Amino acid sequence: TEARIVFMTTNYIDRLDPALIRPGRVDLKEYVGYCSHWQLTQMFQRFYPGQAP
Amino acid sequence: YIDRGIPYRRGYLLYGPPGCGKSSFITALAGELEHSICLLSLTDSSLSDDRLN
Amino acid sequence: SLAENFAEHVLKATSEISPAQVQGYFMLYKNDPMGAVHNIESLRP
Ligand SMILES: Nc1ncnc2c1ncn2[C@@H]1O[C@H](COP(=O)(O)OP(=O)(O)OP(=O)(O)O)[C@@H](O)[C@H]1O
Ligand SMILES: [Mg+2]
Repeated sequence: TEARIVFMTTNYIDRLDPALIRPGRVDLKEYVGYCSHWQLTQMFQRFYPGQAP
Repeated sequence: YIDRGIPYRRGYLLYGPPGCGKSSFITALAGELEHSICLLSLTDSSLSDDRLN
Repeated sequence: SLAENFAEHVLKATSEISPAQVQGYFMLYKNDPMGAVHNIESLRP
């Protein structure tokens, strides 16, 4: 059916059969990895508002 | 077909790597010929030989 | 000629490209033929 959005998540992307994730069954794959410098800075700013950068 | 005793049946097979356009072409052909599509799943639980026939 | 150039660039970039990936790539660049013609290299595996 048209007008549908499907979100899929997994921890081991290597385990997904390539036919399950192709451009037309999954239109955008994004990698959510560990923290970076900017991510840690933003988390610190959000958790403790008011402190100097 | 009738004059030669050949059964009036025909079948088609489309094979290829995923994402190349099998199902889309089948839908387009069904639309072009003004036919309907009878989706049948062989690997079902209630499907038997007599029921399939 | 833009279509011919895009086809040649894509075929030079990758060897086996499925129509679904081409459709997705076109989805990325909506109403921007120049961007699609320019950003061929993103299709290389
Ligand atoms: N020749 C083509 N022209 C236009 N779109 C195409 C073509 N081939 C594939 N597509 C696109 O690819 C996507 C899925 O295609 P399709 O379902 O036909 O592929 P498939 O791998 O044969 O399918 P299935 O998994 O059902 O067997 C759709 O977005 C469809 O528009
Ligand atoms: Mg198909």
